[PDB]
Amino acid sequence: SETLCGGELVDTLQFVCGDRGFYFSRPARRSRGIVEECCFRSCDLALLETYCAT
Amino acid sequence: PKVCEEEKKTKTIDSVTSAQMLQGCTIFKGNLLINIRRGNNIASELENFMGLIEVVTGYVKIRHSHALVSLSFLKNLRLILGEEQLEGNYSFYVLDNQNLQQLWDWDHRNLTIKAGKMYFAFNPKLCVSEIYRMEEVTGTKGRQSKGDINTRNNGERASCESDVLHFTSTTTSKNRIIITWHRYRPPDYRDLISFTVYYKEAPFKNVTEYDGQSWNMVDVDLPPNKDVEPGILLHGLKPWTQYAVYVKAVTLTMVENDHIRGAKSEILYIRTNAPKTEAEKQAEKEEAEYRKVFENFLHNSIFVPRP
Amino acid sequence: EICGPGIDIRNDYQQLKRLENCTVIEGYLHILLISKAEDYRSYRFPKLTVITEYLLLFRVAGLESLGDLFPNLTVIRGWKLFYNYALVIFEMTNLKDIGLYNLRNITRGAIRIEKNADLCYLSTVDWSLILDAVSNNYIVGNKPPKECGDLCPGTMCEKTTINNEYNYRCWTTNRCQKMCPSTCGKRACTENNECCHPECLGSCSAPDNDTACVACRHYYYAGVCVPACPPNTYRFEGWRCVDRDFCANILSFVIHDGECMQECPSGFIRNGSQSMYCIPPKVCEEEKKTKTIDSVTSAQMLQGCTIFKGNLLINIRRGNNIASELENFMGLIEVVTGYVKIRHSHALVSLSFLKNLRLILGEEQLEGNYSFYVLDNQNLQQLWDWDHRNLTIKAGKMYFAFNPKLCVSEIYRMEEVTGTKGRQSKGDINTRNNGERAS
Ligand SMILES: *[C@@H]1O[C@H](CO)[C@@H](O)[C@H](O)[C@H]1NC(C)=O
Ligand SMILES: *[C@@H]1O[C@H](CO)[C@@H](O)[C@H](O)[C@H]1NC(C)=O
Ligand SMILES: *[C@@H]1O[C@H](CO)[C@@H](O)[C@H](O)[C@H]1NC(C)=O
Ligand SMILES: *[C@@H]1O[C@H](CO)[C@@H](O)[C@H](O)[C@H]1NC(C)=O
Repeated sequence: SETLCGGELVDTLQFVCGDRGFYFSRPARRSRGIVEECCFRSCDLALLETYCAT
Repeated sequence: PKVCEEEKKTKTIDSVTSAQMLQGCTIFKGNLLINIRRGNNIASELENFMGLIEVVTGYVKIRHSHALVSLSFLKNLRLILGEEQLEGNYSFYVLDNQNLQQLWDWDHRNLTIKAGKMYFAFNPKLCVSEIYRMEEVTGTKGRQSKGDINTRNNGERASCESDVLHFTSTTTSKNRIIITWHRYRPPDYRDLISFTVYYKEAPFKNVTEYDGQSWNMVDVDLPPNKDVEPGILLHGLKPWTQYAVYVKAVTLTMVENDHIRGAKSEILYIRTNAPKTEAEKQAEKEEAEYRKVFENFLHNSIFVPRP
Repeated sequence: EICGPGIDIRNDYQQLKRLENCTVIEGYLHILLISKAEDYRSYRFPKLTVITEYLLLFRVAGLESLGDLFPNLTVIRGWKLFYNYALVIFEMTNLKDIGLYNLRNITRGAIRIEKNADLCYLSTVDWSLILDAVSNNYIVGNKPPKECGDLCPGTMCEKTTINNEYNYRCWTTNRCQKMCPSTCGKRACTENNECCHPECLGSCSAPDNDTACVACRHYYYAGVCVPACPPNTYRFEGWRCVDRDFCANILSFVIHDGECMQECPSGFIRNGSQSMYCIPPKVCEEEKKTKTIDSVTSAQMLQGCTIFKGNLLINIRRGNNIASELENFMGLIEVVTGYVKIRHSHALVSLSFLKNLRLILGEEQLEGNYSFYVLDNQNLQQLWDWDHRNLTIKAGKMYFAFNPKLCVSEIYRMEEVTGTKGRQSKGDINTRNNGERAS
């Protein structure tokens, strides 16, 4: 997949993160958007575990 | 054929009524101007009053002529003679033509320019990739140089390369057509907002999109099941008759310009067996224009990666 | 409890028990991605009554109605916003109806309620009673109009000219839009609709006792709503008054003009003689080269920046009066050191709000070396460049295109006061599309 952006982005994210759940912390933090990282630019389907808790 | 001499060095044409005098002129020993601001169906009648015009001894100028998407009404043209090569020594000149989509320059017809180069500016919808063909076919292959035909505004908003839609399946009756096409995924699936389907009665194949708009327009929306490739019912068509059909994708030509791709079918001809609205340009666009960006913001904000 | 600094809730309903003690949230609330959809009606939070910032719900796939969660949620002050919106309710794939039936004021932002697959009871509730400026609301794409059959019981309910309708108003099939009669005028009211103290916002446990308010239409202090903070008490986080015992003991602060604040504003600075002294510049940072601006949320990040050492983009598709806020955040910007660009900003009539902008240094440029650029601004009738006020471009070209309502004489007058003729073609500042339809 070259790019992913909409509902299918939150679906593929829920699929990869599964039941571990998403990480979140207060912006306290960097101003770089996942969408620029994976919809405009060519996305990496192995990165999107990096958003999940561990 | 008949030669015409006209009293001005240049006959301006402002209207059908002023073209009317040239009706049945074939060889026009003068310059021409076209300055056609507004008016209905005009191109259909200008082919009658001028389409036989094939040899222009002067220059030819077109200006402000926002009425004209297509030059197809100058059917046959063969010669422009350069006897009045302009400043820069130009003999064909089109300027500020804020709707010009298509020259006559097409597989069916060649041209000759005897002398005097070509000029183009502020033609926002005439793709800069189209004219490269026209200047070669006209024989002026390398006479022009960079600034003589600017690249900046000409065709600046035009969809100058389109993906191809495939007709997947077709069906017909003695008065109906049903037709389908592959699920066009644009690169970012929100970018598509709808499909437009055009059809017209076209008993001979010598047809193009730009035939004046005589194209019946149909608006059809992608069914929300992403497993269904789209299709339409076309109904109440003439029996025992050929119809022509083609499809253009509707896409948000913003954010990325030419990386918003645009898509078009080839033309399809069908023999049958023996409404439009004004504002939907925006009033639909609005509801993806101002929803896609909010989604992109929400996704940028809500997710944050671990270290 | 006065919870904070802000609540982000995701993954599971079982984390939601963190709300069991909160009654005011000094921050946003997020409820996100609760994909299990299962626990549903195991949870309640009647303690909660005011949210000082926006509320975001996203894909909470299990939930029928928020009135099961937040029956009393009475004010959403909106002191921060989420893309102009103070409430967002998005892709609630099972949400039938809002509830929130006690909700009685939204004190700043608009609403965006969108895509909700099953949401009845949209706009059968007078948003002009609950908030000003209904024209900023954006209710779109939900369950389409004819499919619901929105009702109140017996419909026998509280009513109004719902816009140019005349109808019963209904939060949900069980509950009217509980409303305080016009006899109250500007006042709120208690149960039995008796009009309360003019510092109450929303309901009130007893009539016209200042202690009785639920929430305060100006400030809260020591259990009483008050129109302004007492002597020696500082306004904090836009709803409560505090003293040095708090503001000194917020984790890494300063005090100024009776605000308690994270830093001294423009024209004031730390004096180390004592850390309270914001003694009489302010620089915004960068990380993207392109600090795009699109909403009050992205503009609020500039609030009181004097020197913006980056490049702007402006993109304001919608928003009836947003310039009134953008002046408040951005009008203090005297310098942009990069380029500037404007795009598709169909809401702007004028740059007037860029109040004190002096300079555009063009340290960084567009392709084509444009240090300023203006495209497709279908309503920008006016530049802020009235000759009273200077604007100096210290390098590089201008560009202008497709500004249909902007008279060329105006952009030429700018060419005069910027003195900047010797840098552009016919195209870059053309008549042939800029102002072509200007009245
Ligand atoms: C196309 O073919 C038809 C023959 O059916 C002919 O009458 C017509 O002149 C041709 N050209 C155009 C432009 O239709
Ligand atoms: C709520 O407050 C009570 C009383 O102090 C305490 O026992 C309980 O643990 C608190 N729970 C949470 C989640 O804060
Ligand atoms: C909400 O409260 C604010 C307080 O400033 C007020 O301006 C606004 O008009 C109120 N709206 C309603 C509907 O009470
Ligand atoms: C245009 O911008 C680039 C980068 O700032 C600069 O190096 C160049 O000298 C400028 N002038 C041109 C390209 O004429």
